[PDB]
Amino acid sequence: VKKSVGDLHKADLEGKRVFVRADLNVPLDKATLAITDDTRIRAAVPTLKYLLDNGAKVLLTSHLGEDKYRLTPVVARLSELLGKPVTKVDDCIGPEVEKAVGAMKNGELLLLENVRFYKEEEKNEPEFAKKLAANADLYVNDAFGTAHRAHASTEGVTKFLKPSVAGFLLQKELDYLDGAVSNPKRPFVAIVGGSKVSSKITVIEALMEKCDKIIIGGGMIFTFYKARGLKVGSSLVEDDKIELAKKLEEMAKAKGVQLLLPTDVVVADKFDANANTQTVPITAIPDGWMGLDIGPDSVKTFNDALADAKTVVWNGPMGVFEFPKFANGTVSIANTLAGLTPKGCITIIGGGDSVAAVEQAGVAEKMSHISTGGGASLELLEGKVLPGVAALDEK
Repeated sequence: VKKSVGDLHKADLEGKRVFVRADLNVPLDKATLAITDDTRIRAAVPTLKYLLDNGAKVLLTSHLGEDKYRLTPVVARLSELLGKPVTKVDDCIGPEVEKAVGAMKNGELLLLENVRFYKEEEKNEPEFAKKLAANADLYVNDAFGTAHRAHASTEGVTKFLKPSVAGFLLQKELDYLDGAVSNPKRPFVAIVGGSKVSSKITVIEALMEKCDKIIIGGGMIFTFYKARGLKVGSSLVEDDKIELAKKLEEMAKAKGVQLLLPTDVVVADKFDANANTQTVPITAIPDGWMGLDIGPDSVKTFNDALADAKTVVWNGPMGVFEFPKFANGTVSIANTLAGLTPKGCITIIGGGDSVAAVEQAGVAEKMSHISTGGGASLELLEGKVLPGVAALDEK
């Protein structure tokens, strides 16, 4: 629905000054400022290489940090992964930018200083966005992780640049998180895990509009079980969400969604990787014990339910996978999805703990898509509209 940088050809790009908003906000080691994860930079280079190879003059902008950094720590890694030099400018507006842009040749890339040094950036003030656009001809948004904010560099500048299109990274995020979910190939199974059903309501509700089955895991199952009148030992529950838990089960049936909860759990006598454990049916949770993983019968049931899936969305671990005795639920599910991807199934991962889970489970490169922008991922999987995306041209 939104035009892409790929919809533009060399006539549109050669010799043009292209303002690019990228997500280069890579984690830094506090003492050395070395990059501990350059995934975001690597994800950013295909848009940049396409532009530079078509003769564009790229003006690249990003943030790095509520504490702000200059972009110095990323210049060298970006150039190495770009395969092209990178000229730094110590401002994102004004005569120094204008001078640097004037000296550029086709196929060169400029890196402007961190836009968030101006308070006008997060205020989305139009006169500042105007100054940002003053040395550009057109606009590419490749910063999905900030597309839910309305900032000058992510939204305000589009009012002064034509066309305004989505980069390749942003388009991929939309292709998987929006397209693949809204027009899904079936069977479409959603997997949602978490400690608290309160944190996962809207994503669960959003996914029930589209999916065939929902698998529910993690510590939040115990509020569902308490809502059935079952004992849940010392498992943490949200008593104020008990009625909500009943409504979700009802809503699933009304919409034709198979709701799957575990039938057995691994319980611990304390929240400890070294706890004593038992594996019990969910109807006989011992007093004073807490459920820290789904049990083997539930692992088998969930795997069977996934065995013919053509789309899977996974958000949230099945148990405390950081504890080896309680990891089998998450690791098994992670590796089931990893085996589905080569069979044609579309496997999509979202959430900070699910990405730490797929790393610990050794499947981090084995999925269709792992979302680079956490807070934007949830809001898109929520069905609300991102100001950064809405501002782009229609295809």
